[PDB]
Amino acid sequence: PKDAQMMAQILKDMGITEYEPRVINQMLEFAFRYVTTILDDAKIYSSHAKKATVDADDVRLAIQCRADQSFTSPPPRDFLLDIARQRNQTPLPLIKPXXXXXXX
Amino acid sequence: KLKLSNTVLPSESMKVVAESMGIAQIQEETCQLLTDEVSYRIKEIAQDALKFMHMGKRQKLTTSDIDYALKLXXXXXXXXXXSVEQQLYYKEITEACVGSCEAKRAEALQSIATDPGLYQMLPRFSTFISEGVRVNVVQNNLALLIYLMRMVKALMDNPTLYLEKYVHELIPAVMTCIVSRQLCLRPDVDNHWALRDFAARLVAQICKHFSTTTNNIQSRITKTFTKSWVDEKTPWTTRYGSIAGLAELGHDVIKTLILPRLQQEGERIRSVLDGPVLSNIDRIGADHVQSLLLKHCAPVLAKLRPPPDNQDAYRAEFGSLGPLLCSQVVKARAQAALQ
Amino acid sequence: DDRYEQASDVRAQLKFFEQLDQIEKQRKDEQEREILMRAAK
Amino acid sequence: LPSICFYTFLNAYQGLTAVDVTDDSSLIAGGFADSTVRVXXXXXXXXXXXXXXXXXXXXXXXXXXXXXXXXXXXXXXXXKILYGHSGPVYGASFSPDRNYLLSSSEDGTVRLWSLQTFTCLVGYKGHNYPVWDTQFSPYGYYFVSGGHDRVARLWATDHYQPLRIFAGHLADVNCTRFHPNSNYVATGSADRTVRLWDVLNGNCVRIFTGHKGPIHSLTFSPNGRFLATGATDGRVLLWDIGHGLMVGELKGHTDTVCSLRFSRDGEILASGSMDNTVRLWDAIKAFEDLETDDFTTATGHINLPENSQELLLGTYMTKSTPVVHLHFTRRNLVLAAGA
Amino acid sequence: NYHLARRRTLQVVVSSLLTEAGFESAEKASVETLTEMLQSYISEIGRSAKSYCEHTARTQPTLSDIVVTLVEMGFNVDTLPAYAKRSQRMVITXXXXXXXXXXXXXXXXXXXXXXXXXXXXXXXXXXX
Repeated sequence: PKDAQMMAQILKDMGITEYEPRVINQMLEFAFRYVTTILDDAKIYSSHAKKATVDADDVRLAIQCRADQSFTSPPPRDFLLDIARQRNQTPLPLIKPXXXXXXX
Repeated sequence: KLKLSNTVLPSESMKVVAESMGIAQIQEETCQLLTDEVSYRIKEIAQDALKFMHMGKRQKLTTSDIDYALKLXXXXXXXXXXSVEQQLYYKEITEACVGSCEAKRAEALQSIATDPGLYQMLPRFSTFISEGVRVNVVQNNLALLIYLMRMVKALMDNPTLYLEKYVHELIPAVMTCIVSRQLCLRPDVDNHWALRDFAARLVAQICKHFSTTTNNIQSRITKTFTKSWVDEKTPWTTRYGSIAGLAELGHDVIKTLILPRLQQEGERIRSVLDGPVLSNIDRIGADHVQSLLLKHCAPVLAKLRPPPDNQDAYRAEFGSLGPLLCSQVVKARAQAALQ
Repeated sequence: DDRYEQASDVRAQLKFFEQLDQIEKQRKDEQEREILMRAAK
Repeated sequence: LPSICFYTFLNAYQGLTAVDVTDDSSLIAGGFADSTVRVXXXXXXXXXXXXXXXXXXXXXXXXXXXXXXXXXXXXXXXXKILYGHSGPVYGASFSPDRNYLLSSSEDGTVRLWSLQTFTCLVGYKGHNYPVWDTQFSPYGYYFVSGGHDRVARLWATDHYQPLRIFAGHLADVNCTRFHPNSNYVATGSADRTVRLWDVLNGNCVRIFTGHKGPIHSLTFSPNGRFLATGATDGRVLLWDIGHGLMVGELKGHTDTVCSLRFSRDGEILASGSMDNTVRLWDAIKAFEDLETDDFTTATGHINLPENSQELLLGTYMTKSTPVVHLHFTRRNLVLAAGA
Repeated sequence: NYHLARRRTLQVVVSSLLTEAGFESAEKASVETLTEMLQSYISEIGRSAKSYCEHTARTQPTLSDIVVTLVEMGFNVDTLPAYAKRSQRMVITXXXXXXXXXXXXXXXXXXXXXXXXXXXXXXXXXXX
């Protein structure tokens, strides 16, 4: 229906061409169910703020929590820290026998 | 040169989905920014699954891909079209078309049907193939006939070599193989009926590709076989080839044609059967021809009529079809019971 | 009671590769001694 | 007479990337948790049956005077499937001494597989992330692995700890390959830029300027002097190292340069892209100055049907060129050159 | 496309277990979603045993490994003999299907003329 039109607009905005529509539809339905879980979170933080309404603040802490949940990435500060750690280490010991490659 | 506006779901529909859980009375901008946020995460993940399949190196995106995304001054003398190499390859093709060893035969058949890009050992090949057809129609030799007709079959299935421009010196050789007088010997007319069967089958394979255009195919071959069926005082090889070619054209073709020709050809049957004093060549010929075309025409009226009242259906089919028509209807009911 | 399972032939096979490498390393030390004896020759 | 001869292997799909080294075998990273090995020109070998019994190892050590042929006891087959992963495998290669397979999953895992047991010798991690490229050293005591988390990591044979990190980009590392001498590596990524890297401190020694699309391919030269970097523009950049110069431009592959190879030592490129296209490049380009420019029209292409090209090998030990072809069937196709 | 038949085979197993249950009707999309849940449960077993028997330096996951896996994945294994009375004794096993063939052909010209000419590699086939 209209949701296929929305996805067609998406994949045009994605600029790339070839798919299956079942892939597209299962994208849609899992995405809507993620939206409904956001709505569940809205119910929760409306309940614990003891208000019948859902604020913008409710949306804010819901997306903060779920951005902590399923939106990972490695930090460039942690990248530079690991860089300093391991790139500080310049040991490279070389042995005569080398077929062995393990001590598990 | 491009503008990527935000694909934003209509927030009233989002409130319908929301209050399907029965939440509250919702304001618009909340659901607007919700569609914004979810669209951000979706299109991010869309870029991510693109990074997946552009290292898995397919331009199609499966469910499984996104599942893995959810881990978050005298002129010079001429030169022919051939090479010497490929014309000797052509000579191998021809003498394998002669070929007695059926391994060499099938090798040739596969070599025809699966040399795409050949295209240039086209028409010259097919042209005095058709000329050899004419000369051996004169020579009246079934072996050259079956070799050339299976050769044309293998020509028909080599998918790249398009037939269109070179059609019009081939199809009449097929129909000359259809019509008449394939008479090596009078007790040996038996294989020629199967030759005509195979030929009309080839015509059926032809007709599904070319009559979109100018209607030489359908209109001319149908009116050919029409007035050929009208042709009285002709040998029954002509009648068999005509009616078999019309049979190969399809269900609705026969539904048109053998609707009057049911009882008219039944009149032809009982002109033949209980007919002459003695001509047993023509008797046995036309008799098995009428039998073949009877039970081959049978699935049309089997698909058309229900199989009730075989005594009335024989009256509906001039008697001689009964009960061979009824036996074929029993066979058709058995074939339906096989389903 | 591993009447069902073998549960072997990998670290065992790693020891077999270690045996092959021990044979080749003894051959390499023997080649070192051989060049040393060619020097002693 | 440059000519594409074919091979013929098993027929399936799901192929992801496929790498060979010294011509006797190729590594079809295929079926979404799989690492299949196919053999060229030899029958089969099962060296691990001597390991299957310690007494079989003892009988092998009886022949340990001089018999490496006695090490086999080949009681198994060819075309073997090797899998412990649960990921769509994204990179592989042989050890250059044919001892150590290298599998490079999505899973995060990364596995040196056996060359006699054909099992996972060692299998380990370093990411919770898709691990895109891996590449042995030309000698092979170390190897590199670049992944999703914008790092690039050395590994020993044994050490099971990242010996070095190259976290200098800011997105998915696409390719990462050694220099001819094992000290220097290149790493090209999603953020369009190349970064060269050391062995002793590991800081980003040189940067080659972002070519306008995510990198999918990079090579070095047999003399170890020059670079091809192919990008999603359909466009190859000939780079040099010490001058750090975008020397040469090549285009027309239509947008996904997957397979680059400086061939046998001279500047004779092999190249191939997604749209089933292979170009050679006969372009002897060599200078030394402050700035430079060039022009097109070096060599012409050869095409294919639907089978895009995962990888490629300018033939070690011969003027020849095999490629790997996966949209139909696992058919290594072999072709030549010589202009 | 050709992957799909194993998934519909799992759907057949689903229908067999519903027949052993005794549901006359069903909701089709829910059935197929449960089938997806089943194959993900299979793969969840496989991930668990995968990363669990790499805690040995050797690989091969044995019986007690999978016992600890299923108890880890929440199941009372004591019902497994008794469920045998339901499983292989009240439901008929369905058979698999795979129809693979290798067709024949022959295209015999007579020309090779360069077996392993100058770029010598005895692993090819010169066309014609």
